[PDB]
Amino acid sequence: QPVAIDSNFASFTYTPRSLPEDDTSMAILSMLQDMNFINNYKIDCPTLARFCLMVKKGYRDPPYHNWMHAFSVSHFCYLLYKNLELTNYLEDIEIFALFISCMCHDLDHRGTNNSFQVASKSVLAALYSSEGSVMERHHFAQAIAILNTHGCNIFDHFSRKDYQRMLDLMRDIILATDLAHHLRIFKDLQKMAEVGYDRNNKQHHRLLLCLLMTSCDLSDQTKGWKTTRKIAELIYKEFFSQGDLEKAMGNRPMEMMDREKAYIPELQISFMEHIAMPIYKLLQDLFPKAAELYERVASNREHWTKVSHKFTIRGLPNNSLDFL
Ligand SMILES: COc1cc(C(=O)N2CCC[C@H](c3ccnc4ncnn34)C2)cc(OC)c1OC
Ligand SMILES: [Mg+2]
Ligand SMILES: [Zn+2]
Repeated sequence: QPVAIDSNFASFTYTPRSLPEDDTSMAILSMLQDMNFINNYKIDCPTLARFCLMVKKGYRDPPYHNWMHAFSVSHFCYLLYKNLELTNYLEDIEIFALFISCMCHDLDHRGTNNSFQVASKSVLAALYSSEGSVMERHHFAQAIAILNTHGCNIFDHFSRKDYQRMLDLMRDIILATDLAHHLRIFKDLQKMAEVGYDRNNKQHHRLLLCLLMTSCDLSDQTKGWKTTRKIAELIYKEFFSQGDLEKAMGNRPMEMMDREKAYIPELQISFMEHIAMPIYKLLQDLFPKAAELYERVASNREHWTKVSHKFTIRGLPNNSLDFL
């Protein structure tokens, strides 16, 4: 199969979660073919196949941080290649690392965040806490463990030099999915939207790849409302289990993690306005064809305000007040 999968597939309006979970591995392959990476770097196919599937299995099934997330982040990366040029901004090998990274970026996520790993004193906190980005270093570790499983090393044929460059890229890109990181380099991304991008400046390449990894990581918000609301549910279900476990542990979770304080409308708005929209504003400034994505997140930002009134109980819940 080539992108025979759906007519909208290369479109920003297409929703990869619509794709049956059983057909996602194959869709990965179809995107690597259409961007022409498999013939570029002459990837061994049965090897790549095994890799794809070790990646898929490397994900667990919490509400949001699961394989269909990873698939869907990957899909958006593909859409950036189709709809933005990117090749005039980044070396092909960087775009291919961006896509493989997308696939691998939340591997073996346990449905909880970095501070919780530290709070609960998990094995992952012991390993990585002192360097930061606990989960993201673990995600990167898992990719590496897969690449060094027999028959899964999709780069075993790369030049020593090219293989090294794939490891650095994947590492840096996976690391950049920590939203803490993004928020730290936001002023650096801003300098690269005032002074303009410099195709020869290596730090601009590095910074651009981070912007687009995030852009992919948050790409559920660029779809229609139906999707945005469903994904909100999945996210808070996941966050509220974390809050619950933290109370049990005798700690106060963040407002957004605590199901007795979380006001979903405010939290979504704030996320849309101050995290997600400025990300796609920077994407638009760097790429004019990225404008619709900004407009799509702003639509969704305005639509939560259109529906927040609904979170105040007017009338009776159910027809009962026994909940007081
Ligand atoms: C640093 O500030 C925030 C971080 C996160 C977060 O941890 N996220 C990582 C897990 C997927 C989340 C996500 C992904 C896609 N769409 C999302 N909508 C709301 N959260 N959200 C973001 C969420 C926030 O609000 C919901 C934040 O401020 C309001
Ligand atoms: Mg992540
Ligand atoms: Zn992610």
